[PDB]
Amino acid sequence: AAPGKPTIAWGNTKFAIVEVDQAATAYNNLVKVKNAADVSVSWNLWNGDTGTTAKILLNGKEAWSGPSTGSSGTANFKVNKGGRYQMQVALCNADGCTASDATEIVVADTDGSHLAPLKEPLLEKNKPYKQNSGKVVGSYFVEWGVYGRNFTVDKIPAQNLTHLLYGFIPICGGNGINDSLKEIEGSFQALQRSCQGREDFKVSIHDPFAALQKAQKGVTAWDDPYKGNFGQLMALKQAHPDLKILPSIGGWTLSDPFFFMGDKVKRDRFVGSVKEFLQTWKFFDGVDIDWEFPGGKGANPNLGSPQDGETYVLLMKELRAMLDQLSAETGRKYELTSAISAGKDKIDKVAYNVAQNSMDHIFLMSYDFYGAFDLKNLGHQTALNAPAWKPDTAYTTVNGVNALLTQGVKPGKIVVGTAMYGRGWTGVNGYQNNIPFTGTATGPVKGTWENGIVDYRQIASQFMSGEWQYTYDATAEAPYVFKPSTGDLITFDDARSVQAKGKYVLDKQLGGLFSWEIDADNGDILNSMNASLGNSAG
Ligand SMILES: CC(=O)N[C@H]1[C@H](O[C@H]2[C@H](O)[C@H]3N=C(C)S[C@H]3O[C@@H]2CO)O[C@H](CO)[C@@H](O)[C@@H]1O
Repeated sequence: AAPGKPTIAWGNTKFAIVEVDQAATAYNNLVKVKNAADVSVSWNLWNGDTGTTAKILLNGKEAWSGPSTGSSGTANFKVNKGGRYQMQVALCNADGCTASDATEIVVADTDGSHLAPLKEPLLEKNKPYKQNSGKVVGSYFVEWGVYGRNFTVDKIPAQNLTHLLYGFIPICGGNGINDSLKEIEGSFQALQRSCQGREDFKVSIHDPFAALQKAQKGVTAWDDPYKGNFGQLMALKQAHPDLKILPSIGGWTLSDPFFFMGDKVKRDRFVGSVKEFLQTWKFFDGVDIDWEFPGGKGANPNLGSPQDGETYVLLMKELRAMLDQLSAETGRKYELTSAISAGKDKIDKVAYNVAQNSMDHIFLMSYDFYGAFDLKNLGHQTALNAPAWKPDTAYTTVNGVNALLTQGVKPGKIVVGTAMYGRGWTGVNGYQNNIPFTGTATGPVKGTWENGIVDYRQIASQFMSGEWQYTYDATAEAPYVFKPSTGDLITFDDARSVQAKGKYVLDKQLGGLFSWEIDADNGDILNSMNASLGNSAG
């Protein structure tokens, strides 16, 4: 007689190759990379002979075997590839093998190979597009948007993007290194806790709870090895294998450490830590560098040096050489990109015609041209062109594109930015010829989340009725709303200015469009990016 049929013992079924320690706040303790998951299976034999060999099978294939020595047994073995496996215990003797019923086990890896695909329906006004224009359609998802903004990875209209940027991955450093974070309550202290025992100038995760642990759709079971934004991005990657998901390093409040990378010791340490970050988190497809800005004039008034352009070029070159190596080891295509000032004065601090040789795309931040940071000089915050009243306006999309083109940047590298938010002023007064921009303001407009800034969702839903005047400036390619009684003025992108930008990209053979930030759109802005770049509906 063959052995009796074993019964798998109840026990944990989810294991991880990269493990997240559930009680640690320092990135170095939080994340344990192993060569393989340590899997454990037990069984009982309730009827028959226990056989002479016990085997654990994963989809029929032996991962462990040993002597079958009693009515119950335990196998501890390593599994080096992620997935969901039909596991069985089989008991064998000379007369045959008898296999248990299959139990599914999870062997988690950060490519999301153990996860069901996160395929969610489009929400709000989002309509389906195919990505067939061959142009970039990008947007940023922000890590902290899962809190007050309540906008999670399952709400991303992912089929409508080619590029999804994760803002932001910080670089470790305390006093003197990340001083700009101190302007945000608790933010500098959160980074120091995350970076404790970790060298300055290495990357980390700013909010490991939101990134890895917060229950979210598809990752709510307590034993799920990855949860939060990363666990959902892994599952999104299963649903959208051609979507490029890039970690964005820097941004407004996390750019200070770039200013030190003229020291090759620090720069080498940074690049090596980026490599390790991509080996650890396999769902990411490259790296986006958002250094605001070489030369300074970013958040920190004390940083910026004439050397920064040279540092930037060297950095892009070294990141490229690291990515070409990773790409060789893995067989994957990795991308290197950068979000950059669209102001000619910042553009001319960098030789982009040299750095473009290392880079896949340049995200031109053709927005924030004007806003409540200047109450005196009012203007269109994200316009294509100068307006009729001031044809020599410095800060326009076209002036940034032409600055790059004049350096000798190739048109196909350049991705034009659109805003999914408005900036505005209150108390605008002293304007002439019915153009509020010719006046001056007394303060910022009341914002959705902070003063002077309104989600595109709120503009469309609250500010396109009642007393609000609406004008589309067809010279600048720029809409604006104005409430004269309070003097509230908001400058923003809408479906039409986005269509102008998209048409311009096609005419000038540029690379495509990107937007900041995805949670703020109701679908109008992203629908228009897709349509205007010539993506097919459906
Ligand atoms: C209006 C807003 O959302 N402000 C954010 C800020 O967003 C910057 C961003 O850092 C900069 N980087 C890009 C990439 S696009 C570009 O513009 C946006 C909007 O002006 O980000 C910081 C953190 O860097 C937040 O504190 C702030 O909420």
